[PDB]
Amino acid sequence: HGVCWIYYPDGGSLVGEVNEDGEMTGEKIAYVYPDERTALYGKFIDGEMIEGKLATLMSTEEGRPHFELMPGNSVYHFDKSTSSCISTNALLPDPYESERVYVAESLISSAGEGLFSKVAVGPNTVMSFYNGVRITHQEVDSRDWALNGNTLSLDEETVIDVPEPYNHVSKYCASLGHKANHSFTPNCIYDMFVHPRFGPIKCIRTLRAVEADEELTVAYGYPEWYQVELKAFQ
Ligand SMILES: C[S@@+](CC[C@H](N)C(=O)[O-])C[C@H]1O[C@@H](n2cnc3c(N)ncnc32)[C@H](O)[C@@H]1O
Repeated sequence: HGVCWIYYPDGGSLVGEVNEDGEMTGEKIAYVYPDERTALYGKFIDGEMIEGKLATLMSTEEGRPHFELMPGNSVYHFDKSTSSCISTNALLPDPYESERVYVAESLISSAGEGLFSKVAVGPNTVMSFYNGVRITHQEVDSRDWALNGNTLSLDEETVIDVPEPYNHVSKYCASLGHKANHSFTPNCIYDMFVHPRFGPIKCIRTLRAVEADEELTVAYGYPEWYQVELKAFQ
């Protein structure tokens, strides 16, 4: 009858009072990220974010959360990608990701840019989000492989991709998961994540403790560069 909290397996959650229909609808609903501190507070309808403003979960009393809005005017809303549209605001960064990772030249030779941690964190920490356009496995497997550098399977029916133009931070920085390079001794894994803005996607989660400024890597789990590194690793 009072405040309800719906946690997702990934650690994120929706919190607020449910209307007479038992649905997350109102101007005071919020999505709280896995750090249980960063939140998007505002207008939600049936659990879907219409207008969320960056805020901080200051504390909770008997399940009732106390939020404090962060200075600024950036607004966020459910903006699930389509087969051709990656985002309504490609240059609006995700606030949780912004405080945890950054892009820089990779430490891996001839590997282009990489993703690095901004902070020291422990095992199982969500660090970045892998958002992108949604296409079928047939389109990916049928088309020229040279176009599958940023493809990541989401589930049995969808593959996420960050198409050429958008692989440049100057054109797209809403999420940065596609910047993590491959390693056979990775410190992260791709994991399912229910994002309030991106919807069902995958995230980059640490497998263990990582230090500030350490490069984040994941095992792609499969190109020539990969074969070369595999032989070297072996
Ligand atoms: C998902 S992107 C990761 C970010 C990319 N390095 C960039 O600058 O945008 C995949 C591409 O990065 C490179 N990449 C990833 N792991 C690599 C590795 N271990 N060695 C060399 N190149 C790598 C290649 O072009 C590859 O297809």
